[PDB]
Amino acid sequence: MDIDNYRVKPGKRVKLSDWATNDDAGLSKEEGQAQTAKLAGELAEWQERLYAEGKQSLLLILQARDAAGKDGAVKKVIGAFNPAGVQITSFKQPSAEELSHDFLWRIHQKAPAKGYVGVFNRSQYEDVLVTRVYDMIDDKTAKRRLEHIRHFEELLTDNATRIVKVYLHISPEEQKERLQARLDNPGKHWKFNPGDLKDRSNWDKFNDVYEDALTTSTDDAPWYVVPADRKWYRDLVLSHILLGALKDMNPQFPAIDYDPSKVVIH
Amino acid sequence: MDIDNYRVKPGKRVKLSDWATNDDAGLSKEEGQAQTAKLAGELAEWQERLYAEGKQSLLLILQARDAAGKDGAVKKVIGAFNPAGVQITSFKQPSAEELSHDFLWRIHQKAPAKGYVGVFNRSQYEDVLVTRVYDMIDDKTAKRRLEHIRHFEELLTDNATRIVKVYLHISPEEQKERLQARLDNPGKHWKFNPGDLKDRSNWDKFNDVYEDALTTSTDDAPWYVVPADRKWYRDLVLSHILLGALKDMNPQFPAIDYDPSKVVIH
Ligand SMILES: Nc1ncnc2c1ncn2[C@@H]1O[C@H](COP(=O)(O)OP(=O)(O)OP(=O)(O)O)[C@@H](O)[C@H]1O
Ligand SMILES: Nc1ncnc2c1ncn2[C@@H]1O[C@H](COP(=O)(O)OP(=O)(O)OP(=O)(O)O)[C@@H](O)[C@H]1O
Ligand SMILES: Nc1ncnc2c1ncn2[C@@H]1O[C@H](COP(=O)(O)OP(=O)(O)OP(=O)(O)O)[C@@H](O)[C@H]1O
Ligand SMILES: Nc1ncnc2c1ncn2[C@@H]1O[C@H](COP(=O)(O)OP(=O)(O)OP(=O)(O)O)[C@@H](O)[C@H]1O
Ligand SMILES: Nc1ncnc2c1ncn2[C@@H]1O[C@H](COP(=O)(O)OP(=O)(O)O)[C@@H](O)[C@H]1O
Ligand SMILES: [Mg+2]
Ligand SMILES: [Mg+2]
Repeated sequence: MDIDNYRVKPGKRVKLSDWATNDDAGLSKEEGQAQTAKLAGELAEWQERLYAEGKQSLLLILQARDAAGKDGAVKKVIGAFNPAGVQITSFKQPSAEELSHDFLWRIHQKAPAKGYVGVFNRSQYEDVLVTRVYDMIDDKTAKRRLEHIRHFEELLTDNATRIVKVYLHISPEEQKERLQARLDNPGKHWKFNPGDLKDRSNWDKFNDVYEDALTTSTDDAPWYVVPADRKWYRDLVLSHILLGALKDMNPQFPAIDYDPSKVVIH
Repeated sequence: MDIDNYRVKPGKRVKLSDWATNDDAGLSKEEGQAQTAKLAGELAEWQERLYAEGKQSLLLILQARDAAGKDGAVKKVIGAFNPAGVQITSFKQPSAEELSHDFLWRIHQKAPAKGYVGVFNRSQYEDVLVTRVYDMIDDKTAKRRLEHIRHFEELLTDNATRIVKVYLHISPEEQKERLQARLDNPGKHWKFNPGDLKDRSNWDKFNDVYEDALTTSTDDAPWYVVPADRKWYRDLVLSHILLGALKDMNPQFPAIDYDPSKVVIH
């Protein structure tokens, strides 16, 4: 498996219909789940080093259509970290107070502190996604917002916040099956809403604006297009992406001023 | 396994030396962990109902000496919940801004919203624990702070915030072994701190101030004294305490405004 094949290279426009939704890297589900469990132990150790060092941060941004696995990826993969070192924000419809500020005001508030992992389940990119499809903003505004988003990510990068953006890529048939499973389950009815159907009738428009959003992929702030039809494969790929980032960040335990083997506990 | 025997009944003062630190209810680690795994599924389901209902909240407060298992309890038990529905705060030494306010200002800010589980890893009780042992405040101030804490918990209860306070109870010998394991393990040296030895020399003074703090136990805002020398037993007992609270709160899925069998997904 080469996860760099899922990275959007800078300057290369994405045509999503040419990107796989259903990869398995030749692995069975059981092999994939076992590898994910092993990576979870490494994710925990590297995140503990990140916290103890207190010099850098990691920001994971998740965007995806409804039912494409944002909630599941956070549970399964972000669940590998110590929850004391993680701040997860699920960005919903802007409140009245948030709308009275610039669109990055509420986003910047949640940028992670030194030593922490930040996770945006939805993010600044919502302001150039649904808002474009339903004509809440026009193209001129959307282009300007994408520029402001690039500048914001450059600001965080220079603050030693390592940025990873992940689009979970599922097929329309797979989304239909997952949405049907919500309708069928009385304990999941509360998660099906009329907007689900409206967004499906705008599937191709959403492709267009997601492909515009993916143009912010840079070497410092990459987008990944993760094939997510197989939930276990989504979790495996995301685990690799996050572990590669942490290993590259290479946090170190701080120096200590004593010899641990000589400490006497009474 | 009668969890209510660990509850501090109102007005019944605790003498911690008479409470066991190392119960196992006749279970092994394998047996206890299998029960905890089955309770985790039930915790996830009841927390999803709490969130979907959006009317009530759950607040878990943890206090314990260093190495007594706050971090582990949060990972193992709170990890059963969907992290999208949980807010964990690890309260550290008050900042200059926090000290310029009353002691409950920073605590009140983190009280949970409707639909959420809040976890205070340390809490308002720190202001009547370490502060008393080292004479940062006197008895008169400490008694007044305990009254304000009582009043604060009453305010949250009346807001349908279900309060559970948990003291993790370990023996001095157990703490010594766990601290030694930090000294012995290169990946854990960073968690050994000079305060560890100073507080041990003040073990009995801390018993006194914890027993005073435990007097805020009420039917509405109970303290539990959990035998925590066995880490798996700590997790089993805490799982029961939280599941009992959620089942009693009895959150209901909300009514929906459509017929799921009549929805047609194209
Ligand atoms: N800046 C924004 N402008 C408009 N809508 C936004 C913005 N940020 C988030 N939203 C919307 O808020 C809603 C949150 O809905 P909810 O928490 O119920 O999840 P959801 O419907 O399952 O979302 P998703 O479609 O991403 O899976 C989503 O429809 C999302 O598109
Ligand atoms: N158990 C839960 N506790 C708290 N919030 C939850 C829970 N289940 C779902 N939610 C929230 O309800 C909304 C709808 O859930 P949904 O399953 O669509 O999640 P999601 O994060 O949008 O993922 P997906 O990409 O699969 O749609 C989201 O805002 C999610 O955060
Ligand atoms: N209100 C408060 N006043 C003074 N000290 C406080 C207060 N709240 C928290 N603290 C202290 O902040 C410190 C946080 O330290 P740290 O995060 O390293 O954890 P720790 O040393 O493992 O804590 P613990 O002894 O609770 O296990 C603790 O020593 C705690 O007692
Ligand atoms: N992997 C981690 N990521 C983030 N914060 C961590 C991590 N490990 C420990 N911490 C924090 O560092 C401090 C010391 O850790 P420690 O293991 O003593 O935890 P704790 O919550 O105090 O538990 P205990 O009751 O066992 O002392 C605490 O503030 C803890 O929350
Ligand atoms: N698990 C326990 N371990 C040790 N002592 C306890 C425990 N539970 C209660 N006690 C002590 O026993 C005495 C009476 O407790 P109480 O809560 O009235 O018992 P119950 O309600 O079960 O009859 C008090 O001194 C109390 O501190
Ligand atoms: Mg969704
Ligand atoms: Mg500690």
